[PDB]
Amino acid sequence: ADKVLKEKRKLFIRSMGEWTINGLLDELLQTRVLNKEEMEKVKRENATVMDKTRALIDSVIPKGAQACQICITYICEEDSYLAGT
Amino acid sequence: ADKVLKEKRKLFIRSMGEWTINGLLDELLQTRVLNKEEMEKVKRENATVMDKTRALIDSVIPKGAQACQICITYICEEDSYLAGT
Amino acid sequence: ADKVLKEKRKLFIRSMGEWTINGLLDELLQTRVLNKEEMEKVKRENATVMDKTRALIDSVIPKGAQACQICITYICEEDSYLAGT
Amino acid sequence: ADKVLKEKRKLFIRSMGEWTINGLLDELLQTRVLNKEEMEKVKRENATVMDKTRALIDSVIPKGAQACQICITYICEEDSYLAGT
Amino acid sequence: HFIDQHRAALIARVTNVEWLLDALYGKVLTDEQYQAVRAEPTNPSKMRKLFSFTPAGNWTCKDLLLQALRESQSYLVEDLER
Amino acid sequence: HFIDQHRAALIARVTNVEWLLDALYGKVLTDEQYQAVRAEPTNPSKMRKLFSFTPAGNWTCKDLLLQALRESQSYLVEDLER
Amino acid sequence: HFIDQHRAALIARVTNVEWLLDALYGKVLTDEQYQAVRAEPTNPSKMRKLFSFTPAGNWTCKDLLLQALRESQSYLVEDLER
Amino acid sequence: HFIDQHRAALIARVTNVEWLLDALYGKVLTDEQYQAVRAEPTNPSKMRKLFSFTPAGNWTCKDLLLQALRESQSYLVEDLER
Repeated sequence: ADKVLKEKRKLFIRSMGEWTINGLLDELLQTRVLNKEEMEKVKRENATVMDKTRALIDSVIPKGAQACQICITYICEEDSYLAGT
Repeated sequence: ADKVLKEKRKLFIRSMGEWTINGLLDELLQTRVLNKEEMEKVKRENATVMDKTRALIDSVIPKGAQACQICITYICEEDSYLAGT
Repeated sequence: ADKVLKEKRKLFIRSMGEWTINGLLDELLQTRVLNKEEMEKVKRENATVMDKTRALIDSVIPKGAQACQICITYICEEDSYLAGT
Repeated sequence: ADKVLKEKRKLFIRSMGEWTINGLLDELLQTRVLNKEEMEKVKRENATVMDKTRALIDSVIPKGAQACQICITYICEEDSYLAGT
Repeated sequence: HFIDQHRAALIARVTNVEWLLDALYGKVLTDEQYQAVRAEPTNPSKMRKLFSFTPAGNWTCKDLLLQALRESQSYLVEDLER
Repeated sequence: HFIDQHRAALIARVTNVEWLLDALYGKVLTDEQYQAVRAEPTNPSKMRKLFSFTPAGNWTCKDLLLQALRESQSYLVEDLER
Repeated sequence: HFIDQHRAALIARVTNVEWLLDALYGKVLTDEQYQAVRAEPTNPSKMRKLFSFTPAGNWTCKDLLLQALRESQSYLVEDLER
Repeated sequence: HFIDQHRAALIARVTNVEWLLDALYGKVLTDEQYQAVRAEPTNPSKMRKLFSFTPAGNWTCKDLLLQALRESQSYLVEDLER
């Protein structure tokens, strides 16, 4: 389940927008998964919304992806367009 | 014709504005040259007009005969002080 | 004279105001010590409250040592409460 | 005489943030602590108030006989809750 | 074999490497490849490292690249057929 | 140590090498080593150079590194315990 | 020879690398070289990569650079005369 | 002898190897040497390769380096005199 979340795809997560990404980073900070630094690193360095999203995808937290059901559950809270919700 | 267009066209794309740039992006997107994301990347580039132009010109780099031509023909319907003959 | 003019009054010019800044960059373009390009970037891209200053401070690197006199004389048009003006 | 004040307060500057950061580094420019080029190099780095701070901290290798300290006095003119600890 | 011919072309032409990079993640490019290619300053150099990271003669990887090119800009394929 | 067991994971996993680098400064390595580790493009390669500076027989520095890991990313460490 | 003499100033004096870039792109800089120079963080480093592309024996490229400097900033050029 | 007295310190103390390089390019350093020194990632190692190119009896280059050091930071120059 976790492994599938770790792969799924990117192109499908790439087909997102603002008003989800912002709320995702808010929760990932507050759930202590990434510190202020990664929040700053994603929001400041990675300007391109896509680049930003690929950066959160680098916060797949490799074999730390039991926290990524925080991401999946946030996807469940909102409109899930992915087949692998 | 094709090779001549671009060197001479960086040459003259330094004489322009944002009305132009805004419209340019709409047509270059709809003429299937590049995705929404690259259009978004150029619009969210940390410059005003100038480096955004060099960015559009980085979209004419892979451009073929027709890819320069769609840009130049879009230039045609305005005052081409760019000397687009 | 010119070297001294940059040497100081930087933290002091950092406590300047948009009124003077707005007028200043218009005339620096007019006096051609400043190019169209950099003034165009600095006004929007850089921070409004502060980076506005650091912009003309990007003239401090000799974009005109004679322009140091042009800057100080423009400062003389209003209240030159800073030392050396 | 000042090295330890940061040798033991290094990571502390990983919490120092805000436009106090720019200000922290544009005083060092006035004095010979940072060159224009080094100031440019730190500003052209793209972290929000993180790598910035580590860049200035890379400029503490210089015996900060009056350098390390000139930073400390700027820290004193700000509410240094880290110093207060 | 079209691909090898535009193995030369695209290293000097395409500028959307970061998006194509997706088409190969895990398919062909592990994270060791991915980060390396991303760290390169220019799109030409990014492609240069990328194509040295796909030395596989497998048609699958080539075909995935072509599909990526078709879905990215859709122009280069005609422009290189000439 | 688990860290010695799981270093292969660590090189490929921990995406905040720079934070860890901060803790290992004045306490573990010489700043020439700081700059060295920071230089290579990828986080995997950054960690690779880091572990080459860190003596495996130096247990003391390893403890501080573990605490740093716990305070840096704080989720990967528990997934490594699992 | 004037530019070669004063490059130590110019690398750290003139800021507007992008304007200068245009003329050189036409004559000497290929697109890959353009991107390379642009990717560098500081105007000093941008010029440093530019002069590494510039052949020392070529008067033409030097002359084009000077004309570029004159048409970008001739007030640096006047401070160079002084 | 100022350099031979402080070589270890300043190899590891000054950061702006590239700035120092400018003066040397003009007098002594050819372009090949410039590029060589620049290609080192870490500033201590970059200075190490610089001083490996200039460890001879040439006083002019040594003397101009001192003035360069005085014009570089103006802080470490006094701190090493003390």
